[PDB]
Amino acid sequence: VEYLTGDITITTVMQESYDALLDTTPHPHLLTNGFTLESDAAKYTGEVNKAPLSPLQFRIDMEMNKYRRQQKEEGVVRVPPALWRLDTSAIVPYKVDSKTRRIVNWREVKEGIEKSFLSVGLPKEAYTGNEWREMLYLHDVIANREAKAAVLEQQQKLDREKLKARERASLKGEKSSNSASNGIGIIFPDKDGYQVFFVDEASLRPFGIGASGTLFKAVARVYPSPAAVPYDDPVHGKQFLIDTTDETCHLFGGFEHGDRLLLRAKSDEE
Amino acid sequence: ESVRYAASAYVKGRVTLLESQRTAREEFMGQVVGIRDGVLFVQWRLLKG
Amino acid sequence: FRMSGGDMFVEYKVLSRDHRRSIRVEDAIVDPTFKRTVLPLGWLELLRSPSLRLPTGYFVEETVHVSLPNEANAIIAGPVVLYITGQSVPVVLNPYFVPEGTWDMRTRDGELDLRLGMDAIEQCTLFSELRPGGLLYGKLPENPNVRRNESLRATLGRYGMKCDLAESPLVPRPWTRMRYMFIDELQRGPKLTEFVGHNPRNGTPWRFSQNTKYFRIGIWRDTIRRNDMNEGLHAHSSWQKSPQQSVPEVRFLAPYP
Amino acid sequence: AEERLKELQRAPFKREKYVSLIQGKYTPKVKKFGYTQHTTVDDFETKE
Amino acid sequence: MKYADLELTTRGEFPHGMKEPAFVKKLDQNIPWYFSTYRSMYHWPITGDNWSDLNEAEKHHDLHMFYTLAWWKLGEGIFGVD
Amino acid sequence: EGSLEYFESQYRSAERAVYDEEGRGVRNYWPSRDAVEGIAQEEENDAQLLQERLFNTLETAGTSVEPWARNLRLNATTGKFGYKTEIATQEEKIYDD
Amino acid sequence: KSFDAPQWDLWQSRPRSEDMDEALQPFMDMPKSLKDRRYDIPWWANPFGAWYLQNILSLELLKLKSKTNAEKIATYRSYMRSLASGKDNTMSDDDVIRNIIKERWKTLEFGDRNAGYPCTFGDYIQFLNEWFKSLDEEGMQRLREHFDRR
Amino acid sequence: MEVYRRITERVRGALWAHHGRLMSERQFHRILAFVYNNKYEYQIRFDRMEVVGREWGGRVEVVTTPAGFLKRVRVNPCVEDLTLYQQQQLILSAYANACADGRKLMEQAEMNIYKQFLKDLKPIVMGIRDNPEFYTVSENSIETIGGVLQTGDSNNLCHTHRTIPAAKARQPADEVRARQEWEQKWINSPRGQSWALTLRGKTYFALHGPQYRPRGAPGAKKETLPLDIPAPYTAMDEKRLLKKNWMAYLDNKHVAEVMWTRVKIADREKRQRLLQETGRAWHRPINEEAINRW
Repeated sequence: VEYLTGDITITTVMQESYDALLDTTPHPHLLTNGFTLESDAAKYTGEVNKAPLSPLQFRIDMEMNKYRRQQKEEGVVRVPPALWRLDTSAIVPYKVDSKTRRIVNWREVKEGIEKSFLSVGLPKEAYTGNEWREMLYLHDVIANREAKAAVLEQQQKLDREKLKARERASLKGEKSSNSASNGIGIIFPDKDGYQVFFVDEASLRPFGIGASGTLFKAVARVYPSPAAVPYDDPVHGKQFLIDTTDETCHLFGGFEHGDRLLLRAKSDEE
Repeated sequence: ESVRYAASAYVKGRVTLLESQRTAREEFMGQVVGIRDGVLFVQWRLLKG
Repeated sequence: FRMSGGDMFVEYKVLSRDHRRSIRVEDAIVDPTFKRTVLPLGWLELLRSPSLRLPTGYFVEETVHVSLPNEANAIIAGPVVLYITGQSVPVVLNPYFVPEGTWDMRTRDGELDLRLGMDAIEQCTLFSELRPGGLLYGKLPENPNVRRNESLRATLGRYGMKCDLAESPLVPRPWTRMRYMFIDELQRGPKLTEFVGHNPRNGTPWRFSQNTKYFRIGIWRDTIRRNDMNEGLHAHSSWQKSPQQSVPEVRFLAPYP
Repeated sequence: AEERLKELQRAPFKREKYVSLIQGKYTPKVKKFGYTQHTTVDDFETKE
Repeated sequence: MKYADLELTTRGEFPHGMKEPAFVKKLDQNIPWYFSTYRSMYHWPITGDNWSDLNEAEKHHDLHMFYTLAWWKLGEGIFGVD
Repeated sequence: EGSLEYFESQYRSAERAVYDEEGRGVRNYWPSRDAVEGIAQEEENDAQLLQERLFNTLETAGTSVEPWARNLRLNATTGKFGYKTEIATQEEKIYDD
Repeated sequence: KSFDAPQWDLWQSRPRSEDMDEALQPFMDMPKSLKDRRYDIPWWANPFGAWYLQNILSLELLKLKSKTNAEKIATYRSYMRSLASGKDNTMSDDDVIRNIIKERWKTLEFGDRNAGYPCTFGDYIQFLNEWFKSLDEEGMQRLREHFDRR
Repeated sequence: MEVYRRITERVRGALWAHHGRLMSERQFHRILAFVYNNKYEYQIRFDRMEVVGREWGGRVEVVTTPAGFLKRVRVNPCVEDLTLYQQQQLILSAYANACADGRKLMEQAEMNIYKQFLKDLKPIVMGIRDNPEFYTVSENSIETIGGVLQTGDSNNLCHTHRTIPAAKARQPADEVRARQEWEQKWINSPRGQSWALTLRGKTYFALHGPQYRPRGAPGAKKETLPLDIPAPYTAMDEKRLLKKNWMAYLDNKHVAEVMWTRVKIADREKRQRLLQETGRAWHRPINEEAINRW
């Protein structure tokens, strides 16, 4: 709690001492910075020079253990696709300082193993078109999930400021009581987050439905088959079956049907 | 070169080319909510599943 | 505990220390911008039950500036117990009792606009809601230590989270941590509990082994003439003729043997 | 989105045979009732 | 890890705790009453939460448990499948 | 699930192997001794498929493993370790405390 | 010196601190000059760790007796629908597998490995000692549970 | 509690009587536990609402949760002038008519619970009588060491009913699959296409589509085929016990037998009482040869 309050902080001194001891003491599965090579371990290892662990072989055995595990638990294993190959490219071996006979990059090795293991093994042509599409979309959606959260929170501040400003500075006389405080604005969840909607007579009346609480039945004009909509183009001389749906189009970067969209063309034309 | 939304995502252009082809009358039960930039918001009730 | 408008509402029960007097509060904001929870001053006299241990109702009664909500404009009163609906553990506040003039929360009709501060959040399961990923994390006051907009896996990723739970074959899966559970009545029965010493609590459960001075002649006579019964103190030993030896936690009510 | 990305990255695996890597295994493995390993039901489990 | 090829010729016998002891005929004290008459000071199992810097209970239990597991070779062949 | 799928598959195979062995299409209650005690070639083919994908890609990626480790692991999986017994010096054996 | 056979518990009666640096007793008694000559190598380079790797941990190398087609059918129809009087065995290949493993623990014997058997005894307790020191909190918890149960 | 436990014991006992199957104590208690928790849920929700009983005119008002708890009492100053005794009786009678209304509600609720319970028993019960081997003989037919003797009288009066189609099996499962075949046939039709755009259609899809439930929303996310537990074809608790320890086997089969006997005795008592009420049976044994002559 003290950390979240801001009271206790991790300093640079704590951090670097932490790292110091993290290097210089034995790690359970791996060789560590500050492990000393032994000349005579050749009696067993077979070699005098290098470090008695090979991260590549360690990774491989990790894969093997992964399958042995899936077998122990489910009794059966799914055979990997033919396009699947273990990515060894991210693995680097142990480096040793010749003078002091210690391992210099322990962390480079660990990061290597983790980075390789996490990576799925198979390329683009192992996927359906739709699958690759959705995958790309979802990458972009995360990487932007952060910054979009930022922008959204800013605009939220703007909206609330506009609300309390609008209710205070419109009239104080009629807006101090209960009808106008319940009346002037509402905070309600929208597709991206809690937003502020303006409820008013002058604001609502052009739409012909009573107020923020009004229940209603309606009848709307919709495509009989929004899945396939048959547009005829004279220009391209083409028959077009177009799919108007929120999902199918969401996959394309989130653009929906009826979306007003500025695009400047590259060869300025907007 | 560049794509950006005109205004806000929720302000929707009228699609005229597909407009003549909207046929099926479909029914809704809903509740009025509020107004953002002249755009009416609604909450639908009978909802799939 | 329920969600609306982005924040928590919790029902709680305020109580004097002897639990003689009580007040329910239905919807209270859980707000961690309050260092200490605030109540209306009028309740101070409602909650005062003068027991034997506290001759005056409260252990602590003083005046504090209490300008945080909105020179002594309020009163610190302790200790008043607080039971929140979700939690099994009572939380013990020493709240700010505020008069009408200092702060007036009448805010909507019949609604008293009470809220809960970090006084009471520190003591509940509610506290785990304060960590990254929780539902109060948005409402923490801004720090160097707390990043506002980061995705959860981004944050935890910085703290060293790499994969999902037990995803790598090197870490044992969480549910094999406990495989067998020992319940005497459901299996093999109760233990045979003896003692050598003054009481059951003052002695050892162990008898003395065969190597004792006084047991050797006896155990001898018992090895040589096995079939006849033999005098001795060699009976008290852990070792004996029968295949069932006396050592602690013999299950003697077990069907086999 | 994260979990759906995980599903999609593992999606080509789901199209291959099931084969025991112990050859000569036939009888199915028992999954018992109420083990946490096997619970597929999410009643209220949202992303939240 | 930390392996040498070591020859250990003599391990003592099993710690089953039950071994026929050395037999005598005569004893030093011929007075068996001393067995029943002997008292001692009290063994109090606990004082004040039982905190200790040397962690005795945990450490000693584990150390016994280790050579016990060694000698039974982890009890791994003894139980079939019922 | 997936035990059950495999299981059911091999049953289906085994039974359409026994009851009509020649694939004529009609049920035969008097099957040849070769079809009754005979093992499914699909089992062998599945072993060979695992070999072809999983293990082959593992040895392929195990090509660049540094030599002592391959030779040592080979010694392990075979069981033969040339190892010289470390002999405790008389000072580490008899004259040690 | 006392020349009777070695106790494995000696550490409990003597206040020597080099004891608690290692798990099993004969390694507690080991002089520093010898401990220097134990070199750090991969855990399966320890012949007992090798044995453990081959026999217990590697499933993929385990072959089971292949079922005939008749056997496959009788087994299937036994598993799906039970009719009384039947053969009570019908043993799951899971039970079978675990039986083969436990008897692999039965048939494991130590000794000179230039002769038949895989491991020196010293070799075995050496791996054991390296492993017991290596335990985490939940590691030695799993251990003590395993011990209380068996 | 009682009405349930009687039926559950009926099921357990019958399960062992007709086929050699035993129900696990675990299972038997967990059925009942589910009934109990159902009642508990209904209670949880019942306390959020209030029932108002009223005595004379409207001048004595009593507000009480259906469970019989008392929340408010309103009274005319007229009442204040009566007597302490009559005040007490008045309020008490208002409270009574409140408890009455509440108890009417609760009893509908309970009827509902009983229905759900039955629906949950049905795969077991209809599990045991829907097999090609299940049969019963009339209760008035003599039983002798070889087999059961024929009841003589009124050769018209004995009709053997049959629950199973004698030609190839049509199981309840085939019926559910038929139902979703008709659902899809209706939906995919043009008239059904227009119906799915109505309010009726979307009510149907909101209630009975599970497939469209968003991840993490309460309730089943697939449509389930009806449970099949054919009794003679599924070994339940007797095979595990027979492998492990004979003693527990003998004890559990003994329990099932005892329960079955008990149930049968209850049915004989009810039969006897219904026979006495309508006067075909006397109040003490008048026919002792029906007993002593065996």
